Amino acid sequence: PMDDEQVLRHLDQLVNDALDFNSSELSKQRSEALKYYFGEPFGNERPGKSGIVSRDVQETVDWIMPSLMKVFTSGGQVVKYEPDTAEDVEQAEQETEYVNYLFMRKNEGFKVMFDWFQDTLMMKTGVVKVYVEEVLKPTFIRKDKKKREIKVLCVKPENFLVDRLATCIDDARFLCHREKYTVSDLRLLGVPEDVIEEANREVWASECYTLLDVDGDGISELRRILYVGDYIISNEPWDCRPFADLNAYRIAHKFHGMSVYDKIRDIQEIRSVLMRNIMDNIYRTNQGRSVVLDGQVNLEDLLTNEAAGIVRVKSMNSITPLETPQLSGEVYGMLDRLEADRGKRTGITDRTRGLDQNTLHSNQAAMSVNQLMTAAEQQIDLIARMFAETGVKRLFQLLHDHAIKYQNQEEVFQLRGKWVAVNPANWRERSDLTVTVGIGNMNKDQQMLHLMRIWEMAQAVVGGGGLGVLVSEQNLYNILKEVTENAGYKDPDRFWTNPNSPEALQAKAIREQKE
Amino acid sequence: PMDDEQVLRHLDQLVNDALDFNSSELSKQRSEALKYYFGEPFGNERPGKSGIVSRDVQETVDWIMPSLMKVFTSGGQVVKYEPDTAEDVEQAEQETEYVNYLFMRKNEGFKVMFDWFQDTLMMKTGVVKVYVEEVLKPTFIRKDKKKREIKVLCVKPENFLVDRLATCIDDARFLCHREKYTVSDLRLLGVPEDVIEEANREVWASECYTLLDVDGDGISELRRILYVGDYIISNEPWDCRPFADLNAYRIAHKFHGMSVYDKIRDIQEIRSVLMRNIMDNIYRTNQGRSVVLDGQVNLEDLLTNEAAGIVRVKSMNSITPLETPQLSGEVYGMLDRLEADRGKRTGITDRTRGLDQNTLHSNQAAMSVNQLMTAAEQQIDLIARMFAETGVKRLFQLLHDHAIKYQNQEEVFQLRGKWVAVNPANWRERSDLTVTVGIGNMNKDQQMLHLMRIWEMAQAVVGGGGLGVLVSEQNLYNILKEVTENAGYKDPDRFWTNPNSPEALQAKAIREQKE
Repeated sequence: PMDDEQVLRHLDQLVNDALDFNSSELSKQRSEALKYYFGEPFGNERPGKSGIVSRDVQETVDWIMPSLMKVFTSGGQVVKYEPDTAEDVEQAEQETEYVNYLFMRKNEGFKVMFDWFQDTLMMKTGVVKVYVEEVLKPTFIRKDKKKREIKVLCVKPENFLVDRLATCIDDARFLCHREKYTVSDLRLLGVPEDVIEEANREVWASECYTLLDVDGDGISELRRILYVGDYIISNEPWDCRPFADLNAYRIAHKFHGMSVYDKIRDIQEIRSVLMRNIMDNIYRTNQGRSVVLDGQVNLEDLLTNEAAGIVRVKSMNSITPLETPQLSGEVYGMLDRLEADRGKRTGITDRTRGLDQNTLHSNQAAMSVNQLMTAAEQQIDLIARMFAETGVKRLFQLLHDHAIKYQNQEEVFQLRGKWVAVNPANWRERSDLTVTVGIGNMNKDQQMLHLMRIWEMAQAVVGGGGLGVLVSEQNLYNILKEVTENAGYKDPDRFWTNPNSPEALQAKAIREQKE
Repeated sequence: PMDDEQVLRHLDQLVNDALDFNSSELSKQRSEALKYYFGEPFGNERPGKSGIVSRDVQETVDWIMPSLMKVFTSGGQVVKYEPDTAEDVEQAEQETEYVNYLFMRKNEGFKVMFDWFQDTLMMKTGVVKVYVEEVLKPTFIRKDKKKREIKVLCVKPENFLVDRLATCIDDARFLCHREKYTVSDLRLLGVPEDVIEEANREVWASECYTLLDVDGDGISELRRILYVGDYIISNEPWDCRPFADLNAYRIAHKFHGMSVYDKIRDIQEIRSVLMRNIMDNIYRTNQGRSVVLDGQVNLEDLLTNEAAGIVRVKSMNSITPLETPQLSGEVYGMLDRLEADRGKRTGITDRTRGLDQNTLHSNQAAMSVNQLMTAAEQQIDLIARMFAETGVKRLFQLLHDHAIKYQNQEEVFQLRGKWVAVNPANWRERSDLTVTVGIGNMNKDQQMLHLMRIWEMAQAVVGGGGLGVLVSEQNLYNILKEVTENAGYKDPDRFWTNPNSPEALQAKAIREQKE
C-alpha cells in the first residue's frame, strides 16, 4: 500500500530474473538456431579436414516465406469484422479498410511483416509493438499539426523480456521491452541528469507493463513504467498490452513454441555429417592410404599428393598399401531419402519448381479437385491459419489504439469518404476465415467453383424459368461482382453496378421495358 | 552549444571510426565475394597441381539479373500513388508518368539499375545517390537556362561509409559519401587554396549527412557538411537523405543483408574441390603411380609421362607399381545433386533453357493453374517484391526533389500536356502492388484471367440479358482497354475511346439508335 520506491526495486528484481533466465535458455537456443542457419561449424570439425556444412534450414525458411507473403501481403481481405446485421457497411467494411490502409502503405509497408515472420520462424517467437507518435510539422501547405500517429515495429525479440508463467499474451504479470532511448529522447522527456550508461551517449532504457497495487487497495489494472536506470520514471495506468507474439507451431500450454530449427536440426546434422563422410572418402581414395616403415620412406611420399608418381623408399621393397573401400549407391539413396524426409517434414513442396515440360495437366471435375485437396492438406495453410488467428490480436490492438483518438482522416476504398475514426465500435470480435484451412477457399479454387458452378446454374435458370421469379439482375450483378473480386478489378474499373441507380432506372424501365 | 570547430573534429573521429570498421569487415567480405566471382584461387591450391576453380556464382548472378530487368525495366507501371479518390488522374498518373519519364529515358537509362543491382547482389548492399545540377547553356535556339536537373547515380558502395547502428536508411545518425571533387570543382566552389591530397590534382573529398545541435539548443535536424580535407566546408540544414540502400535478402534487424556469395560460397568451394579431385584422379590414373628403389630407376621413368614406354632400371627387377583406384560412378551423381541443390537454393530455374522439343504443353484450367503456381512460388518474385518496396523510398526521394523546384516541363503520356512539377503533393504514400508477390499477377497470367474470364462473362451478358441494364459500351471500352494494356498499344494506337466524345455522340445516338 502506497508504494513509491519499493516498486522500483521489485521491478529491478523481476527484470534481473527475466534477464538471467531468458538470456540463458532462449539466448542459447536462438544462438544455436542462428549458427545452424548461417552454416556455422558445429564444433566437431577436425583440423586438417574439411568443415563442410550442408545448409538445410536456409532453404526451408526461404520456401516457407513466399507462401506466407503471397497469402497475407496481398489485399485487405485477410480479416473481417462481422458486426450486427443491419449496420455492417457503415463501419465494419470502413474500419477493416482503414486498418488495412494504415497497416499497409502507411506503416513501413510489410517490412515489419517480413521481420516479424523471420522472428517467429527463427527466434522461435515473433512479436511486434504498437506505439504512438506526434506529427507537428509547421509547414504553413501540408500543416499536419496535432497528428497522433500510430506506428508498428518489430522489437528485436532479444529485448522482449517476459516471465515464463504466461503461456499467452494476456496472461503475463510482467512484460519488459529493452530500448535505447538516447540522450536526445531523455532531454525531450525532461530529465536533468544522466546515468552510468558528445550529446548522444548511447544510453540504455527499458519499458515495463505490469499489474500491481500501489494505491493502497486491491490489485489494480496494468501500469506502464519507464524504468530506464533507476531514475525519474513515468508511471501511468494502462489499458492493453500492445504485442502479438507469434509462435508458428503452437506447442502445448507453454508460451514459446518450437521453430523450424528445433525440428530440422537433426536433419541438418545428419546431412552435414554424411556429406563430410562422402567427400572425405572421395579425398582419401584419390589420395590413397599406405603403410610405411620407420627409417625408410621418410619423405612420406612427399605427402603422397605430388603429381610425379615417384615414391622412393631407401632399400626395402615391400610397402603395405591398405585399401579403403569406396561407398556404393546406397549412400546416394540415403541422401535422396534424407532430402525427401526434410521436404516431407515441413517444406512438402518437391524441388520448389515446375520445370517438368514433358508432364501434362488434366482435370476430371472441380479442378483436379482443388489441386488434389490443396496438395494433400498442406501444412502451410495451417501455419497461415494460426498466423492469422494471432494477428487478430494485433489488428484488435490497432483498432483500439485508433478508436481512442487518432485523426479526422479518410480512405480511398473504391470511393472517397471516411469520417473521423474516433467513434467506431470495437465489436469485440474478428474473423479471418477467408484465408486458410477453414472454408477459406484459395482464390484460384474459390473463383473456379463460384464462376463455373453458379454460371451454369444461372444460365439454366434464365433459359428455363426466367430471371423474374428466380435470380434477377440484382443478384446477377453480385455474381459478376465477386467474379471481379477474384479478378481484382472490383468497383471502379468495372462498375456494372446497377443496384438501383439513376442511370439504371433509364436503362431498365425505359429501353428494356418499352422496346 | 555554439559549435563551429569541435564539429569538425567530431565528424573526423566519426569518419575515422567508420573507415576502420567498414573497411575491415565489409571490405573483407566484399573482397572474398569478388574473388569468388572471378574464379580467383582460394589459397589452398597446390604448386605443380591444377588450380581448377569452378565458377558457381557467375551463372547465379547471370540468372538473377534478366528476371529483375524484365520485371522492372519494362514500362512505368512498377509503382502507383493511389491518392484520394476524386483527384486521381489530375496528379497521380501525371506524377507517376513524370517520375518514370525522368528516371528512364532521362537519367542514363537503366544503367544505374544495372550497377545498382550488381552493388546489391555482389557487395551485399546496393545504394544510389540523388542530387541536383544546374545547366546554363547560352544557346540563343534551345536556351535551356536555370536547369535545376535531378540526377541519380550509383555510388560505388566502397565509398558509402555509415555507422552500424542504423539498420535502416532513415535511422543512421551519420552518413558519409567519399567522392573525388577535383580541383575544378573546388575552384568552382570558390576555395582559394588546396590540401595535402597540373591544375587537376585528383584531390579527395567527402560529404556528411548527420543530425547535431550546433545552435545552442536541442538536437536539430539533419545537416550537410562538405568535409573535404578539414578546410572550408559547406554547412547547411537539410531535409531528407537521398539514398536507397538495397539489401536483396532482408536479414533480421541489421543494416546489411546477406548476398548470393554469402549463401553459395560453400557450394562453390565444394564444387571446385570435388572437380579438382576428379581431374587430379584422372591425371594420376593416366600418369600412374609406382614405387622405385634408391640407386636404380634414377631417371624417375623420365617423369613417367614420356611417350616411349621404355622405363629402364639398372639391375633391380621387381618395381612396385601401386594401384590408385578409379573413382566410381557415384561422383557423377554427386556433381548432379550439387548442381541441383545450387539451383534449388536461389537459381531455381533449371538450366535456364527450353530446348526440350519432345515435351508438350497442356492446360486444364486457369492457364495450367498459373503455370503451377508461378513455378512453385519462385524466390525471384520475393526478391523483386523487396526490391520494389525498397525502391519506393528512391521514388519518393525523386518526387520530393522534383516537387521542391524543377521546371515547367511536360510529358508524352498518351497525349501532350503537363504543367509545372513544383506544385504537386507528396501523398506520403506509394504502392508497388502491380509487380510482384501481392495480387500483382504477372502480365501473362493477369491478361489470361482478364481477357478470357471477363470475355465469356460479357458475351453471356450481352446475349442473354442485354448491354443496357448490365455492362454497357462505356465499361466494355474498359474491358477492351485493359486487354490492349497487356500488348503495349494502349491509348493512341487503338483508341476505341468512346467515353463520351463528340464523334461518339454521332456514332451512338444517331446511327446506333435511328437505324
